[PDB]
Parts: sequence; structure tokens; C-alpha cells
Amino acid sequence: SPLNPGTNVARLAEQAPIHWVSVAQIENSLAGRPPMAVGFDIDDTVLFSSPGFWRGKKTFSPESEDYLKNPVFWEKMNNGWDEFSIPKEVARQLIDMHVRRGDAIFFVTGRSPTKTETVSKTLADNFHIPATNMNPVIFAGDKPGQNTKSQWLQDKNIRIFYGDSDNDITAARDVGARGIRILRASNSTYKPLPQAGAFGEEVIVNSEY
Amino acid sequence: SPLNPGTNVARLAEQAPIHWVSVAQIENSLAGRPPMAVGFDIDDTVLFSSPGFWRGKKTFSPESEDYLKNPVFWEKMNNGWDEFSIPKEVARQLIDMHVRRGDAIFFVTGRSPTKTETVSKTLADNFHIPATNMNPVIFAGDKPGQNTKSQWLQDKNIRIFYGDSDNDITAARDVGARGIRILRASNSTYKPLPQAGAFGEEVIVNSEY
Amino acid sequence: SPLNPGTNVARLAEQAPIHWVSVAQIENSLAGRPPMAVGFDIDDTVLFSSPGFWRGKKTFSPESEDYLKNPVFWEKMNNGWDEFSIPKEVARQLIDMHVRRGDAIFFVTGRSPTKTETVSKTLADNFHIPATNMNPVIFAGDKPGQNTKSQWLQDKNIRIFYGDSDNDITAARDVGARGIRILRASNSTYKPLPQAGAFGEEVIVNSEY
Amino acid sequence: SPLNPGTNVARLAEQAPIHWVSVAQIENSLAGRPPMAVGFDIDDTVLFSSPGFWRGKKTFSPESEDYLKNPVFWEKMNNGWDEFSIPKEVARQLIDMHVRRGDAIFFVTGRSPTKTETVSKTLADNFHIPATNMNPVIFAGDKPGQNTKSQWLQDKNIRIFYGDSDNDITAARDVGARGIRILRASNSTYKPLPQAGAFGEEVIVNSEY
Ligand SMILES: Nc1ccn([C@@H]2C[C@H](O)[C@@H](CO)O2)c(=O)n1
Ligand SMILES: Nc1ccn([C@@H]2C[C@H](O)[C@@H](CO)O2)c(=O)n1
Ligand SMILES: Nc1ccn([C@H]2C[C@H](O)[C@@H](CO)O2)c(=O)n1
Ligand SMILES: Nc1ccn([C@H]2C[C@H](O)[C@@H](CO)O2)c(=O)n1
Ligand SMILES: [Mg+2]
Ligand SMILES: [Mg+2]
Ligand SMILES: [Mg+2]
Ligand SMILES: [Mg+2]
Repeated sequence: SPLNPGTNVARLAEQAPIHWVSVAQIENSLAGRPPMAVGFDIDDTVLFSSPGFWRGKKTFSPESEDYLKNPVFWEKMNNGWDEFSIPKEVARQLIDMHVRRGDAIFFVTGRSPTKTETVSKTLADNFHIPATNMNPVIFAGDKPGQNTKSQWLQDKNIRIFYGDSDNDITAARDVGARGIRILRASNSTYKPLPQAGAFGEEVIVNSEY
Repeated sequence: SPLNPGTNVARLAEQAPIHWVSVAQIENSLAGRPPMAVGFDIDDTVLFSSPGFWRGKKTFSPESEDYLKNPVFWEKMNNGWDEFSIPKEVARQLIDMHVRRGDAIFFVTGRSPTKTETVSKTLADNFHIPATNMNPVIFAGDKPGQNTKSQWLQDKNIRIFYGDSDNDITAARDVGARGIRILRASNSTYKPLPQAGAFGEEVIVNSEY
Repeated sequence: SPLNPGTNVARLAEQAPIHWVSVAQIENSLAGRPPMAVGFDIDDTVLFSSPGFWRGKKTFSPESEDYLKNPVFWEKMNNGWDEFSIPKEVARQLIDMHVRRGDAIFFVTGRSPTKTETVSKTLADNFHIPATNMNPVIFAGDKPGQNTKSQWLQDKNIRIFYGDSDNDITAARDVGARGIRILRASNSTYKPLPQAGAFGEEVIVNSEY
Repeated sequence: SPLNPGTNVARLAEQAPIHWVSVAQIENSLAGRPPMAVGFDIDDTVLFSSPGFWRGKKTFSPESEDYLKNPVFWEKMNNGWDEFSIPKEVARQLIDMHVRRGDAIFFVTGRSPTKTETVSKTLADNFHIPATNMNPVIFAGDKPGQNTKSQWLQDKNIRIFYGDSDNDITAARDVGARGIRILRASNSTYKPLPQAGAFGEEVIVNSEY
């Protein structure tokens, strides 16, 4: 592409028509609503867990995505590799806000279920989630052709679902819940990045970290 | 204010929590709604009229804002200096869209009223507004015999009001109309620029030109 | 195009590889250099003169660019329509800086020469340019196939040339002068906007106003 | 910190005066130059190693920065925790470009030295660095028996040094090498982010991933 592409002020100022929101705006929108269930995606929503998925790929399938169907990978991923996962600031702020509200907090992930998992502990510890707000992580798995999260959102009566992927937002849509998008960091190993805002949903500002 | 201030990617990626919308999205939101009255502020909403205001300030009050109280200025500004005003593309798109809907187009301005005005003609001609959708400019304000912008919005049953200033949005909200913000161009002489989105209202993307 | 196009943080943070500079950085780069000749383009560099060109087009050739070859247009443009031209802040700052330096200031424009012109006066007055730094505007004209500015930059020994158009920067290149780009405002009627930085030249930050 | 802070187009279009460059532009600047030594900082320059530093801080000093002085941490960090570090694309492109030139690739780190290290292997493997271009990581610093980064750049005749921290740029400048800045990712745990461009140096676009 051109050595010196240049730019112009129409481009510099250009904004995609995205419904951006802040955590404060979300909290304000909920003012006075009693405790309810809310849910969070995990990967690239509350944890930058690319370190573990990157290790998994290099270890289990350097040339493919097969590691994601490998039980030996999931056993490592769910039982300690989140020691290297970096909690997202947007998640600290959202989880603190939902604890303030007295909301029930659920995590619903496309990760595969394993025999044991330490992920619930990592989340409760890192985010300072009290026992009463915390719920064990739901490992909904990944099955092409099905949104495995939708039925879980329904079963737990989740009213807000935060996530980075299109299927997080459409899971919320499927059940009539409010789907709010978090930006996936640009150094995530899960590419391409989704188009945040592509269902006209709210997207949290500065939510890449 | 360092010579080399530098930057960082948090700053570079930072977004204000604005509800950005497009003309297409606004149109979509009105699908199936019958013809209705809509209204526009003039200055920095549909016309970049700073050229006449710049000339007016230079000619009539170079050291103050007194020109805005000078009938000699307004007679000039409302009877031909808009030949030098630059129509905004955002306004061309909105007015085309509303005309296509069969909506009534109103312009409500805080410009001081004059004996005659040719601003209505300028607007109909520049924006190709059909006679059936066109309405003579309304001069609203707080002088004896005048009615306020809010009062005129109620009178004409204006359901959507477009403008760049805080007072355009509040005038709409006070009567329960939908106030939609247009960005004031950075080379406008009316400074400082407003904080578009300051009341949580919709702001049209790229609406500075 | 899509109703809800969305975005992602790689896009939000993306920067074109442009050599951006500030006026302070330019002045610093010149520290200790004795008085020299410098030159400025006029339209969209020091004056937002779109009001006059817009009036000219609508008056003289609503359906074409023929007004730009019409002597009756130029006579109006160069003898008063700049009363509506809005001086650029970047130009105030650059002209003040060159006056500080004791530099000779030239304006070299692609506007056509007329029998009389009041543009030199408008510039000296609006920018507070002292007699000794000021020089009468050079109306170099426009002739496809020739950069009419290059020979003028050579004749006046201009060492820095500021401008918004590609031919301003290449005029400076032609003569071995330092060509520095100003951003053309997005509400200029001269479209399309140039790609600032496309010759790897310095571009002044925030220079659209 | 208003609930609805709004924005304006001056802010939206605002650019810091940074000398942005691309990898293509850097390569172009070296055209015809024979093979030379170039060097890279490691952390947040070529590896997003925050996962290991995050784990290290949690494990060894949750309430302080003491882990960076703890030999037990460094033995872990330099002997396998980089399996969880994420290579930066900007580094893949730069290292490919320099390898293609036949340049010598050096890595100079302020990480504390350890009895053994497998970081050199991680870097050669991840970046596909041929044995003829590869050099074992240099641990530079101010401990007895060590030499500083500046000293190592002189020793190896490193002509270009890439890094994200101020000290990477100053170490280059102190010995007359070309210091080129890479953006630290916003989800790095090393905070605050540096002001890339703080010394007027080149900064690589989009170099946060
Ligand atoms: N420099 C400017 C530009 C626009 N306006 C607005 C638009 C109306 O014409 C006028 C109403 O007083 O003020 C202004 O006050 N000053
Ligand atoms: N959280 C972090 C991340 C990186 N570094 C840098 C990179 C080197 O590994 C180390 C040198 O002390 O510090 C750090 O100090 N702290
Ligand atoms: N590089 C990858 C690939 C997948 N996943 C996540 C998203 C899915 O929900 C789950 C199974 O694919 O793991 C991830 O975080 N990073
Ligand atoms: N819409 C336009 C068209 C032209 N010009 C300028 C640039 C040229 O130098 C000169 C003759 O075209 O006028 C302008 O400012 N605006
Ligand atoms: Mg996810
Ligand atoms: Mg207005
Ligand atoms: Mg010009
Ligand atoms: Mg570093």
C-alpha cells in the first residue's frame, strides 16, 4: 500500500455511528431497579486470557484450531492457566457496580466443561466478588450452529449480558435481555476482532483494557 | 505544554460515551410513522453562516459582541449575507430524508427578526425543499411579542428538532420532542464549541460539514 | 452501507503514518536561523475563503467550474468577498511566529490576477503583519500542466512554503524549499480533500481551523 | 466527570504532534544501506509479557513491586513464563524486514539476569529468526559486573534501537543510535503508559499489537 498514504480532516474526525456508553451511564440507567441476575462472558470480556489460549495453540495445535476441541487443552486452561490471565479494568468497574446494586453475578463462557475448574475461584478472588453475589462459572461450550449461551441466560433469568463476541450480544437478544458489548483488545489472539455495535447494541467506551 | 508531548494508545483509542447515530439510523427509527413536523436550527445546523457573522462582527463591533444587538447587522445578515453561508451536507441528507417521508420542514431560529428576510428563500433553494414541505423561517426568542423556541415547537407540533446548541436540545426536551444534536464546525466563529451529547441525546456522526 | 457498521479497537486506535508537527516544533526547528523569506498559500491555508467561492459558483456557474475562469468572478473575489473569509488560527500562529523571527512573508496564490486587489490589505490587517514583513500578494493563477507557484518560490527565495494542496507542497519540493501542509477544513467547498502527508511532508496538527 | 460529557469536533479531530512512521517507511529509509546491527527491547516491544509479570506480582508481592527484586520471580520469568507472552505483530514485521536486509538482530533487556534463560530461544522460535541473524539476549543494567543498555548498544554497534520506554529512546540517543518508539499496549500491567514521542523520536503506527 502507498509509502505515504496521507490523511484528511474528514477521515480524522470520522465516527462510526456506535451507541457508546460508560459504566456510570449504565449504573444510572439501572437507578432504583432492585437486585436482578446479570451475566458476563469471560474471555476478552473480564479476562485477557490470550496468554493461555496462545500457549494452548502452540502446545496442542501450532498449525490449526484443533486445540479448542482437545480435552487436554481445556484441562490446562481451566485449572491454572488463568493465573496468567489479566483482569480487565472495565470488568472490575462493572462487577463492583453490580455488587453495589446487590445483583446476582453469573459468568457464562464458551469454554468447554472440565472435570474440575479453578476459574470461578480466580474470578471471585480477582474481582473481590462476595459469596452471595458469586455463582459458579457456567461452561456452556462451543457447538457450531447453536448459541450455547442463550438457554443459560434464560435459565438464570439474566437481564443484562456483557460480552465481546457477536454471539454474546445475540444470546442476550435471543432471550430479551440487554446485551452490552465490551471491546476485545487488539493484542488478543482471537482474530479477527468483532465489529462492536453491529447489532445497534450499547458498547462500553475504552473497554479494551 | 511540552514541545514533544507524545501520546499513548489509551489516549488514541479513547472514546467519549456519546450516542452517535447516522441519518440512516434516524430514518430507520421512523419507519412506518406517518408524515410529521420536524424542525431545524439554522446556524451551524444547516448553514455554516460564520462568514456573515465574522463580517458582521468585524464591521459593526470589532471589540465586542454588540453587533448581535445591532439592527443594522441583522438587516444585512437576514437579507443576503446568507449567499455566503455554506449549506451542511448533514442537513442536505436529513432534509432529503424528511421530504421523502412527506414531513413538514420548519426552521426555528434565535436570529433577531428584521423587516424582511430572504433566509427562507435561501433555505428552500439550497436544500431543494418542495413548496408543500417548506415553511417560512420562525424567529423565536424573548423579545416582546415573540414566543420562545419551546413554544414554537409545541405550536407547530414539531416532533424532532435538530440543532448544534444546548438550547436546541433543551427546547425540544422541555416539550417532549426528540432533540438530535449536530456538531458545530471547528472553524465556526461561535466559540467555544458545545459539548455535543451533554444531555445524553443522539448526536449525528460527521455532522460538522 | 450497513445500518449498524460497528467498529473495533484496532480501527479506533489506527494512525496513518503522518509526520505531524506543531507550530512550536517548527519554531524550535528554526531556532537561531536569521531572517529568511517564507511563503503561504491563501485559500484553505490562511483563509477559509469558501464563502466567496461558493457565492461565485452559484452566481457564475451553478452547474460547472467555469466561474474559476471568469474574470467577473475574480474581480469580485479579489476586491471584497474576502470580507467573508474566515482567518485560520493556524495561520495567525504561523504568521506571528514568522514575524517574531523577522522573516519576510509572501502569499502565493493560484487565484487569477485582477485589475486591483484588496486581498493584501485583508491579510495584513487580519493577521497584524507589519509593513516590513508584508509583501503584496502574488496572484500566480492556475494553468493545468504547470505549477505556477514554483517559479515564484524560486524568484523570492522562499525557504518554507505552507499550503493545503498537493501543488503547494510540490512547488516547495520543486525549488528545494521546506513544504509544510495545512489541513483543508472538511466544510470547504473545494473537494475532494487532499491527502495531507502524501509526499512524506510535515503536516501541522489541528490546522483545519 | 459528567455523566454525559459530550464532545466536539476540535477534540475529535485533534492530533498530538507525533512523528508517526510505518515499517515500510523505516525500510525505505535504509534502502541501499549494508547489513548493520539493530536492537530491540523485549517487554512491550516485541513480547506482551504482562501475563508473566501479572502472575509474578500476584504470586510474589501482591501489595508491592518487590517481585521485580525477587530472584525466585526472575528464574520463573526467564525460564518458561514467556510461553505465555504474546509476540507483537509490529515486531514480526520489523524483525522480518531486518532479517531480509541481512541485519544482525539483538535483544537488550533490563530484566534481571538469571542462572539460565530460555528467552533467547523463545524469541528465535516465535519470530523465526535464522541462526545467522540471531544473538543471545543481552541483560543490561546497573548491577556489579553489568553494563548499561547504552554501553551494550555501543559495544554491538547497534544503529537502530526499538523500544516502548523513555529509557530505550534515551539509551539510543546517548550513543547516537536511532531510537524508534513502539506503543505499549493499554492492557499492559506496566503503568502508566509512556508518552510515545516524548523526545521527538519516530513512533511506529499501530504498534500496540
Ligand atoms: N458567531 C455567531 C454565530 C452564530 N450565532 C447565533 C446564530 C444566530 O444567528 C444568532 C442569534 O443571536 O447567534 C452567534 O450568536 N454568533
Ligand atoms: N509490569 C511490568 C512489565 C514489564 N516490566 C519491565 C520489563 C522487564 O522485564 C523488567 C525489568 O525490571 O521490567 C516491568 O518492570 N513491570
Ligand atoms: N484464540 C482464542 C480462541 C477461542 N477463545 C475462546 C472463545 C470461545 O468461547 C472458547 C472456545 O472457542 O474459547 C479465545 O478466548 N481465544
Ligand atoms: N471551490 C474552490 C475552487 C478553487 N479554489 C482556489 C484554489 C485555486 O488556487 C484557485 C483557482 O482554482 O482558487 C478554492 O479555494 N475553492
Ligand atoms: Mg469472549
Ligand atoms: Mg445553531
Ligand atoms: Mg490553498
Ligand atoms: Mg519495554
